[PDB]
Amino acid sequence: IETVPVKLKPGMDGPKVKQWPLTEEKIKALVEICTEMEKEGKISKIGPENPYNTPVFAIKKSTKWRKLVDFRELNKRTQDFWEVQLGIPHPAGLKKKKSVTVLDVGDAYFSVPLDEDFRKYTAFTIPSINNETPGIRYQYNVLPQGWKGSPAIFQSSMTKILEPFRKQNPDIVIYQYMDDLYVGSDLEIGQHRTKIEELRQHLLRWGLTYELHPDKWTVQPIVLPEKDSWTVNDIQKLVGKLNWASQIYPGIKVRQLCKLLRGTKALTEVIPLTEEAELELAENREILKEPVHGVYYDPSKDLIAEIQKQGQGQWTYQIYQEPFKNLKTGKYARHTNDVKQLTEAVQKITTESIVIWGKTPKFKLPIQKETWETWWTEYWQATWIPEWEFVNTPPLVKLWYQL
Amino acid sequence: PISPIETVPVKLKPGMDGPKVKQWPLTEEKIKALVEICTEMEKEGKISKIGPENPYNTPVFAIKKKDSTKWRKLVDFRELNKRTQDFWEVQLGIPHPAGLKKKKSVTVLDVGDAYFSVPLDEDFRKYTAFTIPSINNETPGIRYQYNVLPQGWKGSPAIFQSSMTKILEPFRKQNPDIVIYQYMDDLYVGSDLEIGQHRTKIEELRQHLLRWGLTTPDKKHQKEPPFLWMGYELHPDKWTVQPIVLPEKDSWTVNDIQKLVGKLNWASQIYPGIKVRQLCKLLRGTKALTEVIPLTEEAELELAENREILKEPVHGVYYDPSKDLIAEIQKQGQGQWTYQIYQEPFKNLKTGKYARMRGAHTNDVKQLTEAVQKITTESIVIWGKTPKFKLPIQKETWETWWTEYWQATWIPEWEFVNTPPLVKLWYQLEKEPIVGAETFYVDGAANRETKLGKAGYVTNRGRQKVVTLTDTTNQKTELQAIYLALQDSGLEVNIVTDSQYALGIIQAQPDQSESELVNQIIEQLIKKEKVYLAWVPAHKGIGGNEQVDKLVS
Ligand SMILES: Cc1cc(C#N)cc(C(=O)c2c(C(C)C)c(=O)[nH]c(=O)n2Cc2cc(N)nc(F)c2)c1
Ligand SMILES: [Cl-]
Repeated sequence: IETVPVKLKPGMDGPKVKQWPLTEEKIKALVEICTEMEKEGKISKIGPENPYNTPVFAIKKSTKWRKLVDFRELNKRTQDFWEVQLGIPHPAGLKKKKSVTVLDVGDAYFSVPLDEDFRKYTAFTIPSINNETPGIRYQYNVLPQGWKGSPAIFQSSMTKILEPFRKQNPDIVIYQYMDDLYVGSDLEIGQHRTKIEELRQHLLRWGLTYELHPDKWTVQPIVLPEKDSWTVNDIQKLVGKLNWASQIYPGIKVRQLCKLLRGTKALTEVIPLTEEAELELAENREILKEPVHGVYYDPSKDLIAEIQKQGQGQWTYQIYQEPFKNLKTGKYARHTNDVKQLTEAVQKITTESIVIWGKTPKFKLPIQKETWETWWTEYWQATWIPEWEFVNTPPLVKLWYQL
Repeated sequence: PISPIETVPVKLKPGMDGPKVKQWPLTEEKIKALVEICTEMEKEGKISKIGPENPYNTPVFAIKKKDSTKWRKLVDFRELNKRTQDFWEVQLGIPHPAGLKKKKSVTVLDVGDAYFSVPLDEDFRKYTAFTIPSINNETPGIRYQYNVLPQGWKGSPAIFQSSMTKILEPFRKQNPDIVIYQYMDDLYVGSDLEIGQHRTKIEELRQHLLRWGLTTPDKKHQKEPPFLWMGYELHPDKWTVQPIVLPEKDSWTVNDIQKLVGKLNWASQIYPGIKVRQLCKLLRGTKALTEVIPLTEEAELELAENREILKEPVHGVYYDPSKDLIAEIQKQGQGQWTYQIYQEPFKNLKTGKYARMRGAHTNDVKQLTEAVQKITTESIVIWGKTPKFKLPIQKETWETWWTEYWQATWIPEWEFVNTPPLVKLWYQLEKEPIVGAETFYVDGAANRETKLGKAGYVTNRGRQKVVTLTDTTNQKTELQAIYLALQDSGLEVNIVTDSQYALGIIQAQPDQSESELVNQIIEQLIKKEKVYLAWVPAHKGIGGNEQVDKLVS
């Protein structure tokens, strides 16, 4: 097959990211896997004249170790190729479907040759314990999993594979993102699962051996309590929370309510609700129930996700592009392992973003950098990796998105 | 010899051409020394003489070897190196003795003339051209180019290492039972064969190496145990750091104290309990290395305690892959933590130290957690797995912290061990307002140009008060106003602030701070029976917030 010429974005050089230390069991699983891939010609050992590197990890799906390459830098540095030059259009109808199934089709890439001149940029290293030896160095000979270039290049072949099935089912939406296919229909869950089975058979002829419910997706509205008697402290928390909301939702009003907070009162004192405060309150509940008037997705802009730890295995999140301009808010709940729970929430929030916008967010994670770096791999199950940074949650924000 | 191994293809940086620097004219004795050196290298094939067209050039020099009458050829590859491609890193991390398995028998081999025993990419040799100038530079010089890896060229260490690795590979496949560590131009080789069948396997290895152009010391010339390697002393069943001598001096300079701290830091790998806080404190400030620093009393106490620890020699043991690793941590005092890692109590594989602060304000629970994370990482590096921890903190204390703190946090399998001082939380804030506890509405404000400040409070019992602060930031006054309310209130108090800043700091339950204020607030929060902290939006006309906002201005 004829390779597609690939080019880095102008000026900038390839990835030079350091390999993270790996446990012995993961190093062994990677050696096994790469020894096998090498025999099959998918990768080749390289010399020191290749200065690039990207990190690799082992994840365990199933009781089978799998290789995960962290192509975040390469993807960032080749962004002209997979986004503007080629690039898969994202369907707005996908998020509308009653059911969306995610199928892994990463195996497909291993049969397409990679541009000879681009191969050096896919260099990665298997480390050794206590630096007994130099790492084992490899680069790719075929479209690698995890590179955003791979689906971009395999795009026109995927279209042929899917054409009979699309023609036969015009009301099914199929979208490719990185290594996965997203398949949405409005069918009853039995006919839906049957169609996925059929799709698998189509894929199976070309060497490609869970269910979302986007309808069930709705805002996690900032909730104002319904209370029996209100204390000064309670009214204060209310104003605080509505004060925050008014940064986001037009039409939020606070006047009638904090009229109640007059003079210097003991925090536990009971204060009766004004006919007006109660209307204002209710009128605010109306507004919080709905989407944010004035906020729209700008496809030229990165997505950001903030996560808050709420205790009792509950986590709240917001997605926006400019701060406080929420495109979406939600929650994930239910381990007494914080890192494990955070990992799950990140993957779930990422998955939603792909379906909604065909883009992955950069996460602001409420956790020590080193803690996350050591541990996230133990639980990660996806075949992509979002960008993340590490942040200390403002104690206020956590409170205002409480449930 | 020059290895018959295939060459590594090498190129210059994408926009660049090879060097073309001008040979300085040299004295006659230097010209003579170079001719003699180059002729001998030419005979072994290390270099080949050339004439133009080759346009490239790198300057050569000759230096007199020590007091001796031997000459050495120095090549200044500064330019060629700027113009040479980047290579992947040679070897990122060096072996730690604590991570070695025990070996019945071991041999140390160093490759002779390592670089000169490995061939240079044929296409690249021309860029290494240099010129021995003629006497006073009158006639055309004698021009050579390298056929082997030049000393001081950018690519040599990486290409050598990869050549040794390609060469060693076949011997590794056929000999899994045998260990070979590569470090620079050394090999360290070990088995659990008795001396006989080992000396024999070594010879196979030397011979394999010779087939490939690499010469090594014979039995007679191989170093003997113990090995002094990289600051360490390696023996058949223990290791330690090389002997450490702490100088006695009447007066210490900046440079003496830096060197002392370096030695102590090196010693802390295996000597438990070394401390350097009070010695590093001295290093604070701006001074010349020559300047004498009077030892504070605490520094002097610390040097003595260190002195006693070093008095008797200590050693570590090697790693047994079939046993778990246990890690123990102890609080040593003000921000200082020490740890030991053993598999059999209490024969340490190694020890270590942790001090770093993470911010201006922390508590002991956070710090302990950071030390656990740091030890976990080092343990994965050295042994390829995480240790089981024994921590001086009650399970209940840790779970009370984990549940209520806003950051995700987590430590692997651990157990409590009663080794005081134990780590605890020294106060907890109320989760609800306190009935019958006076409510203080506090505020602070500073004028941006003046730096004048007013901190105050109004209470629901009609108390009021404001003090004036000089040269204070708008956020220092917010802390003052809270301190003020703490020191005028009862054992139970509700405090209402509009400072997210102040709230953030207090809500994290600090037990130590770089701030005097925060440290005074803390000693107050400990005294109390109950404290509840609420936050309100500033300037919304809320409650008593307006009243105290008005008094400060
Ligand atoms: C990094 C380095 C550097 C140098 C050097 N120079 C020597 C060694 C070793 O010998 C060594 C090795 C080698 C094979 C990597 C090992 O696997 N395990 C081990 O315990 N040792 C120490 C030792 C063992 C022994 N029986 N007698 C001694 F005296 C020392 C290691
Ligand atoms: Cl769902």
